[PDB]
Parts: sequence; C-alpha cells; structure tokens
Amino acid sequence: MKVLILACLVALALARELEELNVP
Amino acid sequence: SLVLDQFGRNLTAAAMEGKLDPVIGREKEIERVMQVLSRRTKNNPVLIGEPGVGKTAVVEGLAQAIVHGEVPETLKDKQLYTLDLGSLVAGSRYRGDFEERLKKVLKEINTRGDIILFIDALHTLVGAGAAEGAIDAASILKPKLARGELQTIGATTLDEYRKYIEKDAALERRFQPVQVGEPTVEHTIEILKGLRDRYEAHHRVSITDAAMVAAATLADRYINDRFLPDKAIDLIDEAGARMRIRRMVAEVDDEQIAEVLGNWTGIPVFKLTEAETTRLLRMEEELHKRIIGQEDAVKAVSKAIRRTRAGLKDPKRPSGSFIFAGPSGVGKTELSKALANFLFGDDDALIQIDMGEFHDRFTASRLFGAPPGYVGYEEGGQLTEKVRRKPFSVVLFDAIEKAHQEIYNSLLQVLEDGRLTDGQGRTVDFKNTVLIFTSNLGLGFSKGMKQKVNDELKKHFRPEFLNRIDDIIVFHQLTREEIIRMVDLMISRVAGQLKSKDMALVLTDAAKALLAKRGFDPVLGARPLRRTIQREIEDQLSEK
Amino acid sequence: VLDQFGRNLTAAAMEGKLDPVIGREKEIERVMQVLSRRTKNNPVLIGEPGVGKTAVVEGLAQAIVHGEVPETLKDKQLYTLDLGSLVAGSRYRGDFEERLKKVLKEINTRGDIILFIDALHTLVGAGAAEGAIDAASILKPKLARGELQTIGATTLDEYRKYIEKDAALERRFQPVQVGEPTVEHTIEILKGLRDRYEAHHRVSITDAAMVAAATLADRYINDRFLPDKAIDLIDEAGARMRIRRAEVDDEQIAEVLGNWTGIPV
Amino acid sequence: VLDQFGRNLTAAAMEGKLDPVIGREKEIERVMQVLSRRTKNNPVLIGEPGVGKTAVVEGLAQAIVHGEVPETLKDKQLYTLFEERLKKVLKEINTRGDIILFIDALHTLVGDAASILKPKLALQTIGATTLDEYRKYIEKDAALERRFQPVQVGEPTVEHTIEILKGLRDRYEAHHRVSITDAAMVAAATLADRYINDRFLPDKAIDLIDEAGARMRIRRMAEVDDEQIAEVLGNWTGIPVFKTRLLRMEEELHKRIIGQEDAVKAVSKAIRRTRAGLKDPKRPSGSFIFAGGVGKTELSKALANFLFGDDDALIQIDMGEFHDRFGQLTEKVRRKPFSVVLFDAIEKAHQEIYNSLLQVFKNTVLIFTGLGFSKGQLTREEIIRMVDLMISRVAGQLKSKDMALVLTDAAKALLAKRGRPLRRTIQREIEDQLSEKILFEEVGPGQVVTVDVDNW
Ligand SMILES: Nc1ncnc2c1ncn2[C@@H]1O[C@H](COP(=O)(O)OP(=O)(O)OP(=O)(O)O)[C@@H](O)[C@H]1O
Ligand SMILES: Nc1ncnc2c1ncn2[C@@H]1O[C@H](COP(=O)(O)OP(=O)(O)O)[C@@H](O)[C@H]1O
Ligand SMILES: Nc1ncnc2c1ncn2[C@@H]1O[C@H](COP(=O)(O)OP(=O)(O)O)[C@@H](O)[C@H]1O
Ligand SMILES: Nc1ncnc2c1ncn2[C@@H]1O[C@H](COP(=O)(O)OP(=O)(O)O)[C@@H](O)[C@H]1O
Repeated sequence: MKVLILACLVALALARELEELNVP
Repeated sequence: SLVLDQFGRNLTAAAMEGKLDPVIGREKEIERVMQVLSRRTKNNPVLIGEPGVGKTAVVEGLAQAIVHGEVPETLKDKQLYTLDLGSLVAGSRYRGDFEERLKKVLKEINTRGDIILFIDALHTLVGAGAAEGAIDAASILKPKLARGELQTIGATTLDEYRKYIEKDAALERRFQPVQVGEPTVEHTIEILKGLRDRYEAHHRVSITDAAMVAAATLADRYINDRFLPDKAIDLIDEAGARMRIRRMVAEVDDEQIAEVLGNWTGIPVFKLTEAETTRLLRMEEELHKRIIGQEDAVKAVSKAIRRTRAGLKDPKRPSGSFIFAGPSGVGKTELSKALANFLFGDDDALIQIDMGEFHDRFTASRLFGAPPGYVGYEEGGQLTEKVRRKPFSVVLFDAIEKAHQEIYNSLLQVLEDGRLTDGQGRTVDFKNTVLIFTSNLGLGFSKGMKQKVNDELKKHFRPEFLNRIDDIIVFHQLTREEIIRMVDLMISRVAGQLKSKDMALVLTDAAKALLAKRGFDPVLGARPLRRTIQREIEDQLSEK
Repeated sequence: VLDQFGRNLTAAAMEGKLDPVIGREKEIERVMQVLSRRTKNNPVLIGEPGVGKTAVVEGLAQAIVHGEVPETLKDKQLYTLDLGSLVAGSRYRGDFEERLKKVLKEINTRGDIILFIDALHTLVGAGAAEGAIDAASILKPKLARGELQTIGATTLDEYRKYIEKDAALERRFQPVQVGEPTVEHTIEILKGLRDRYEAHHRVSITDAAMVAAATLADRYINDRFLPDKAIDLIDEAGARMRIRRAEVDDEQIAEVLGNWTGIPV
Repeated sequence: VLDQFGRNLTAAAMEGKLDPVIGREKEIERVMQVLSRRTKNNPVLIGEPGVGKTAVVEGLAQAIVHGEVPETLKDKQLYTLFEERLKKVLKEINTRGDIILFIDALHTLVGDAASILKPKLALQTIGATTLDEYRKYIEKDAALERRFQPVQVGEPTVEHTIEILKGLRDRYEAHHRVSITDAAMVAAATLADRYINDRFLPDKAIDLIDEAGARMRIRRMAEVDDEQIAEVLGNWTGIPVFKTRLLRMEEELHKRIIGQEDAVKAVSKAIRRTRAGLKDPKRPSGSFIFAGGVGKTELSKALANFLFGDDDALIQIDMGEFHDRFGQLTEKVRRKPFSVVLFDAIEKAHQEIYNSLLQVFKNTVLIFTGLGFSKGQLTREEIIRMVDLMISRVAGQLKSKDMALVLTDAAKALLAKRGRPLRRTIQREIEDQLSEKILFEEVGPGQVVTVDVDNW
C-alpha cells in the first residue's frame, strides 16, 4: 500500500571498440 | 551481391528455392508494404504487430511476390535481403570495423539499386555496433532512410516498438508503421488451409479440413499467451508431430488436435470419450463419494460442467460462477475439493483465495496485482498468475463474508466478461475457470431460512454481484440421519491414512451413532465433528 | 558446433559415457514431440534445479543411438551448449556475436545439430541489452522457422521472469514441464545409476541405502530438489567409503547426511 | 611435458619446497571426499583472501607422496597452471588422465576454459574462490555448478594459528638465520587477530614472523621474541608500541571523567568482569545497557579510546528515524571487529529493530541507551569541570592570536547557570562577544584577556 518501487536503473555495462597497435 | 550474401540471406533467392511457406491472405498488408516501398522519400515500412502474427511472414509473402511478379514494376526484380545485424557486429573487435561493414553493405545497395534491405528485429538497430566511442547503425542509416535512397522493411513487436524505436524519435520518423494486425479466425483457417501441404509433407499425415477449422477456433477460444496466425499452426504441428512420434496414413482430425490442446493448457476440450461421457452423466453421483446429502448443489455444479463439456457454455462467461451459501460445515469447501477431484484427481488442484485474510482494500492487491510504480509490480497478483497458468481451474474464494465490500468488485469484471487485467498490464482469462464463493451464514414468533439468507447476501453483497453469479445455492443443514453416512466416510479414507496392521476400525457396530452424536451441534458444523472422529477412535488407536 | 563450447551428447551416448536414465520416458517423448515439429521445434525444459533436465536430454541423446527417433530426429547429433561460455571472454564488441555466429554457421553447414542450451534466463541479455545484439536476438529468426532446434532449460521463475516477460520469446520456445519426481520414481533412478556408482567407488550399495536416501533427503533437506539430493547421498557415501578404506547401507549414507545439516549426532 | 607451462605440486612436495600446515585436516579430508565422487568431483575451496586455500592443496600434494590418501588419488600429480596452447595443455591432461590442475582464480574462467573441462573430464580440477566470488560467478553458471562442490575453508582461530606458526618455524629459522621462540608466535597470532582487519589469520600472523625475521637480519647488519612482534607490528600498522594488556581496564579510563564520576567507575568494573575471568567469547565482550546523565555519547568515546581503537572505533547508530529498514551495524563491524558499538536510542519500541538486536560478532562492545501541589544528573561542581573543557577549544585558538582566555571562577559559575546547551552559550557569550572585540581590537595579540562576568 503506497510503498513505491524505486526502479534504480544501472549504468550501462557496454562493449568497447578498439584502437589497435600496428605491427608487421 | 557477394557482400550482401555474407551479411544476410536473400529472401528472393529463398523464394525461388521454395524455402518460404505460402502466405495465404495478407494481400492488403503486402499491398501496403509495396505502397510504402514505392515512395520517393522515406520508403521504409515497419511491420509492427503482436508477437507471432506473421510480421516476418508478410515479407516472405513479398519475396515470393517478386518471384511471381505480382509486385508493381517499381518493385520488379528486387532482391529482398534479411540483414543479419549479428553478422555485422561479428568480427568487429576494433574501432571502425562495424562501420566499415555497414558502409560496404550500403555501397553495394547504391551500386545495384534493386535491394530491399529487410531488417528483422528493427529494435536491435538502435545500439547495433554501439561501443565506447562507436557509431550505432541507426545513425549511419538515418541519412539513407530519410532521403529514400535505401529501401528497408522493418519488423518489430509493438512492445519492442515502444522501448527502442519510440525511445529514438529520430528513427521513428524514417519509417512507416504498417500495422500487421492479429487476423480473424476465418482468415486463419485460410492461412492453415494454405499451409496444409507444408505440414502434410513434414509430418507425413493428412490433415482434414475440419482439423484446420478446429485449430483456429480452438486456439482463439482456449489459448491466451500467443496470437492467432501461430497458436493455430502450433496445434497443427503437435498434432502431426505426435503422429510421427507414436507411429515412429493416420489423419489429423478434431480429436487429434483437441487431445493436443488438452495436453497444452489442461483444458479438456475433447470430443468426448464414451467412458468420459458416462462419468459426466453420473458426475452428480460420482461426487457423492466425497460429500453426501446436498442434492441441489452437487446437481447444479454437475449441470455447469456438463454445460461446459457439451460446448454449450457462453464463451465469454466463466464455466460456472457459484455462491456456496448455507450454515458452516455442510460441505462447502468439501464440495469444491470434490469438484477439483473430479476434474484433476487432486484436492489441492484448486486455487483457494482465503477472503478472510482481506478485510480492507489497502491490502487487496494480491489478486489483481500492483499498479505501476508501486512495489509488487513485477510479481503482480497471486490470483491472476495462477489462472493464466491453469486456465481450466476451479478457484475457491473461501469465506467471502469476512472480506471487504470493494474487493469482490474487482472480481465483478470476472463474472460477466471472464477477464481480469492484472497490474502488470496483462489480461488473464477466467472464461474456463469455475468460480466458487463460499459463505457462512428462526428468531422470533412465527407459526410453523432460504428467504432471509438471500436477503443477507443482499445486505453483504451488492445486488449487481449477485446479478452476475450464475447459480446461488443455499445449502441444506445436515440431518442427523445422514451424519450416520458422514462418519462412514471418515472410517474409510481418513482411516486410509492409517496403516493396515495398525488399525481395524471398520467394525460395523451401532456405536457409530454415538460417534455421529459426539462432535455435532445445530450451531456447529461437521468440522467440530471430523475432529472428534480423528482424535478419539483413529489417532489414539494408532500410537501403541 | 565445436567441442570448444560444448560436447556431443550423442557421441558420448554412443560410447556409453552418459548416465543411464531410468524413468522420465514420458518426458523424453514430449521433447521428441516438440522436436518433431516443422516450425517452433524448441522444447524448453521447465523444472526445478536438479530434477533431471539434463538427464532427460542425456536419455534423449541415448535414444538417438538406441533408435527411438521419429525419423526426423534420426542421426541427429546433439551438441550441448553452455550459453554463458560464449559470454565469458567478451569485454569488446563482437566477441560474443562472432562466437555465436560461428556456432550457428556450423549448424547450417553440418545440418543435424540439436543444441541443448541450459540457462535461458541468460539468453535475454546475453549481450549488452535487448536493443543491443544479444543471443535473444540472433537465435530468434531461426527459432521461428524450425531451422534451429534448441532444447532449453529454465527453472519456472527464470521462465516467468525472463521469457514470459519477453515478447516474442514465449512463442518460440515451447514449454515441456519436467516435474519433480516422487519417492518411488527416485528409487528407480537410483536403481539404474547403481551400476555406475558401484563401479566408480568400487563399493556395493545395498537396496536399503536407496529407500533411505529417497526418504531422508525429503525429510531433512529443503533448499534443493530430490533427483539430486538423493543421488548425492549414495555418491558421497561411496567416496567416504573409498576414503576410509566396502559396503554402503543405510548406515553408510547415514553419517553423510549428518555431515551437512546441523545435527551433532 | 607440462613443467614448462605450469609446475608440479607433488614434485615440490617430496623435495620439501612446500611448507606443511599442521592443522587443516578436516578441510583436506573434505577435498578427498569431493574428488573421489563420480559427479561433482571438483572442489571449489571457498575461502577468504588469506585463510589458506592453496595451503590445502599443497598439503594435499604432501598427502599424495605420503599415502594418507584414497587409492583413487594415489600416484597422482597436482599441477598449477592463447586458445591454441590452452587446448594443447589440456590435451596433455586428457591423454594421461592421471593429473589434476589447480586454479587460484576459478571465478575468472566464467567471468572460455569452463566447458572445455567437460569433454576433457570424459582431468580433474581443484578451484579456489572467495565466498563473494562463489556467489557471483560459480553459482550463476548452472552448467558449472553441476561439476563443482562448495568446500568451505573458514577463518582459523588463534590457537589454531599458533599451530600453523609452529609448523612454519623451521622455514624462518633457516631463511633469516634467526632463532624464534614460542612466546613470539603466540603473540604473533593473538595480536594478528587483534590489530589487523584487511587480511585474515593464516596470513596475518605469518606476515608478522616473516617481517620479524627480516627485521632481525636487517638491523644486525638474534632472537625474535614477544617484544619483537609489537614493534614489527608497530611500524606495519602505524600504531606506536603499547600492545601488554594489563588484565583489561584501569583508572586511566576514569581519568577523562567527562561528567558523572560514579558512572565511570561503574562502567570500569562492568567490562573487567566480562573481558577476563568470565563471559565466554561466543557472546561478545562488553554487552551492557546504559540507563537514561550527560547524554552518554561522550562517555562511550572514552570507552573506545581506552580499550579498542581510537574514538573512530566508537560508532553512533541512531534508531530514532532508522526503524523501517532491514543495517549499518552489520557493515561497519564487518570492516572492523572489536568495535565499540553505541545505540543512541532504544526507547523507540518496534518489532523490526527487535529482531536486528537479538541475534547480535564475538568481541564487540554493545551498548543500549510537575502537576502536583508539591515541594517534595550532574551536580553544580560537575558542570564546572565541563566548562573549562568547552572553553579550552576557545583558548586553544586564541594562543595563535597570542591571547590567553582567562575565565574567572565567578564567570564560569554564571556560565554554568545559563548552560547540551553549555556548548551553545559559550559560542554566544564567550565567543561572539569576544570576536567582535577582536575585530574592534579592544583585545588583541600581546594581551591576556580576562572575561569576568559579574551579576552572577
Ligand atoms: N498470412 C500468413 N500466411 C501463411 N503463414 C502465415 C501467415 N501469417 C503467419 N504465418 C505463419 O505463422 C508463423 C508466424 O511467425 P512469423 O515469424 O512469420 O511472425 P511474426 O509475428 O513476425 O513473429 P516474430 O515476431 O516471432 O518474428 C510462421 O510459421 C508463418 O509462416
Ligand atoms: N458433503 C459432505 N460430505 C462429506 N463430508 C463433508 C461434506 N461437507 C462437509 N464434510 C466434512 O465436514 C467438514 C466441514 O468443512 P466444509 O464445510 O467443507 O468447510 P467450510 O465450512 O470452510 O466450507 C469437511 O472438511 C468434511 O470433513
Ligand atoms: N532418470 C533420471 N532423472 C533425473 N536425474 C537423473 C536420472 N538419471 C540420472 N540422473 C542424474 O541427474 C543428474 C544430472 O543433472 P540433472 O538432474 O539433469 O540437473 P538439472 O535437473 O538441474 O538439469 C546426474 O546426477 C545424473 O546421474
Ligand atoms: N595450515 C597451514 N599451515 C601452514 N601454512 C599455512 C597454512 N594455512 C596457510 N598457510 C600459509 O599462509 C600463506 C597463504 O596461503 P593460502 O592460504 O593458500 O593463500 P590464499 O588464502 O591466498 O589462497 C602461505 O604462506 C601458506 O603456506
């Protein structure tokens, strides 16, 4: 009864793209 | 060409190979798609629809409309590709690999110009190839889609169209929502009749025309977790897949799908067995093996179940809505447990909502869920979540006289319309349940009730709730002659809890008339009587 | 499907490395009934954790070798698949998706694969999110056309929270309810498994041990289910006998139950 | 060959490169229970960061070469270990079938190498996690939990740790050329459970006699004793050396009598009966109730400084408006045992904080705190002993202004009459009226200010 649910959204755990180090 | 083949599947080449099943109907829907695809700018349709209504089947109908040439000339010789967005994210570890793969797709589409790029699950486009520092595949396609230089069909669930395309309001502009609706039942029969040869060939069974007519009407009436142009194919398959199973031809008929649907929801929809028909005609007598001496209720709950099993029930009302009135202890819950025993073989197969645990409305949220924002929203309702799992289920609203005046008003929608939307937002069906309302109920100078107990239900319930109850049954108080019959039931099955060396209690003596007397009063029920049989002759003849 | 992310349960069943499955013959027929469908042939095994849901499929993988197939499940290899093992090792983009598109490429080329994925609560959200590319977006086009036969396994709560709350995932996995077995069914499980436990521990397990293991486990243990809490008692008692060394009875499985639960004697 | 990727524990065990552990035999036995099973034959060794999990398997490797072992684990090897060489080494484990790998970071294999184990088992695996990491990673993967068994490794007690130091005695007498005594190792364990809370015993005590032997072989360029482990513990915790615990308390506690003197003497005897002599440590030390004085928070500040910690080890928990929750007492004692715990309110009567306060943790001080026709607490002189404290903060700031706040005894008497609000009336009268005189330079540096207040 009128106890509110508090969604509490997480920060985005997401992928990462890459700069790569060039080699021969 | 070769770039599109490794990032997606050609549906036009799949329609030449006959790998796409026939799409019977959806002529006005594919016409709407080809109308949107023939635009100059924003020629991008989205098949929004309920999940399973044939959103990706409309595009399969388009891919075999191109091969048949039933498209207009502006869409003739188009190559319709299901763009695999996972194929583009695949092997994109480094920065700019995904954005290279997507611009290589679009360079081939601008080169050929005969590409309609069907993106199934268009909600996955927002965030496709989105990394820490990347460009999502939405923002690469947004200049293409707005100018109409990229023909792209989307297909998105209406639930998944709120959360990911209406949360990206720029991308919603670039598309046109083509509402693929849930078809009617007569349209679904033509879908099923058109898919007759595909499921004849894979299940090696002939499927008759009445079986197609059944599995559309049986799915619409008795299945609610899915949509028509799918839950009807679902009954055709597990019909024919059982015939591949049990035979390791046999026709699929009305009986072959009703036995699937009986093993599907637990709703007996059978074309009735003669052995099942006999025990339904003597249902009033086979419920006399647990309760005795009612003879008005046990007949009137037998009339409602035969009305259900003969198919003559109102398909928008419940299978039976009852009030079990009368004094306490006369077999109110014992009839509901008997009614659950006849229909399931289990006395705890019913759903007993104890209405004495409710007295106000500010705890009345366990039977229709909590509204959004409030706690109890993701596990909303204990009545609803048990009825959408057992749609055929006797539910028992025990002790309704100890409840609130405004909690049976939530169930007032259940009695007429047979539905109840929980707090989560989901309509559950009570159209096949058997609703039971158990109630515990002369004074002065009169020359010598049924009349006052109707007036006292008119005091407690509103006459609008009683208006929607199908049968109101006042129970007759147990005569001292039939308490002789009542104690004979306890010496058999409650003495069947006993072990058969630890007892010899079926004596046939005259002392059961004394057991019939001890434990019963004209104000008490037979519960203060079923306790005295246990603790005086059964449970103390057993501890030695 | 490679042996990197799972193993071939039919090749294990051909070599006889899987557990003998006594009981659950009716549930295997319901899995074969869902797998014999032309579309949506995806049986999710809904049951409490450790009721024998893999033991349904281990018996199903034997039934491929034993020839109890409906001729549409004939010579179908059944690679199990840890869905979380594809997740493991993904911090960068296209790590999960490449290893998922590889294992779906090795099904179209090979052509007889029946995936057994456990943990379908992991399916929703296997990638970043649902708007992102997850395994609950890659599998779904092939789970509606019958071109991908995946056998699932949820609990009942994971099925309610993750699949019944997911639109367009209820319709692609068809529920097969693997129930909680009774006490006599559990003994018959133990009667079939005893040729493995008496040959692994090199002990002899008496008939009195199993009638006690199916009774004492229900009587004292409530956080975990029967067709596992009863298998465990005659497993550790064979190991405790191998450690103390041989015959397991209702006294040898007795002190094994007393090790865990807070019983001094 | 696998010696060039990982290394043996059994070849190290026979040579003597592994140190023995004297206790921990129920935990090694539990591992041999788990591995001898047909299914779930892989122990996970749930422990804590330091309690000794690798210590079980390097003692298990000693059990192989000795023979206090099952014959299903007799003559076996315990190794301790990109995709192409990972499959290369696990093929060498499969083609023998007689070797077992150990992983100290098993939670980092599902955080693959996890379902590689299943056709290579058809190999064994001994894992090592913490109890946090077992809940995060091992329990989450359901296809992993079918093969692994939760094997508990708990924190050892102090008398158990002395046995461990007894076994790890010849290792340090040989390494540092030092002669360590029994007293030292008793004090190196009973002060390791005491003063160190970022680590756990098995290590907290071994770190002391390792550094003590390192301190002896340093400053001589003899003998570690009781007085070494305190100064070795002195710099290594930043605490100066005062750690003999004369019985328990003394009058030093009752020096800072910030108020009622009979209260301070009553609290003094109350813990000297519950710290040494009686009160088994399965119930926490202290465990007494305040009565409804000064305000009682300042009295508990002297309690924390004198026995366990500084004033920071006193924790004020309010329950005046925190009585609808499930809690900060659990977290702050988790970081620091031997905590002096203070509950400022107990008169808020509810059934939720009833439950949180029954179950309370082996060593922590727990504290709970006019219409008639009628003519018939600190006293008058006991306010004056708090007045000079609450102006010492004012005079302590005027010394940098080259001033000395001298209060006459009559002005302190009236300041007792007007002043919990004794703090505020000094800020209103002694501070604010003086500060405007400092800005006016009526008083200033080179002046000893004398605030007399007549009409007292
Ligand atoms: N008009 C139709 N004619 C023939 N078959 C149809 C038609 N509509 C639907 N179907 C069939 O019913 C099923 C519907 O699944 P489909 O994926 O096509 O629909 P959907 O609503 O887009 O589902 P999802 O959202 O899961 O992709 C398929 O087997 C499809 O072939
Ligand atoms: N019709 C009946 N036939 C046989 N026994 C009955 C019958 N009705 C009641 N009893 C017995 O008397 C008890 C009275 O309980 P019942 O009237 O069923 O519950 P309630 O009063 O809560 O509706 C039952 O539990 C059963 O043991
Ligand atoms: N007929 C059977 N039913 C259930 N479990 C069985 C059966 N035969 C063997 N088992 C045991 O079941 C276990 C396999 O795990 P399983 O019970 O399938 O887990 P889950 O039910 O959580 O999927 C093994 O201990 C195996 O020996
Ligand atoms: N029972 C014991 N006997 C001897 N040394 C032990 C014992 N337990 C732990 N140690 C020592 O404690 C240190 C930590 O080892 P271990 O407990 O395996 O670490 P971790 O807790 O990080 O797994 C090592 O020097 C080890 O030899």
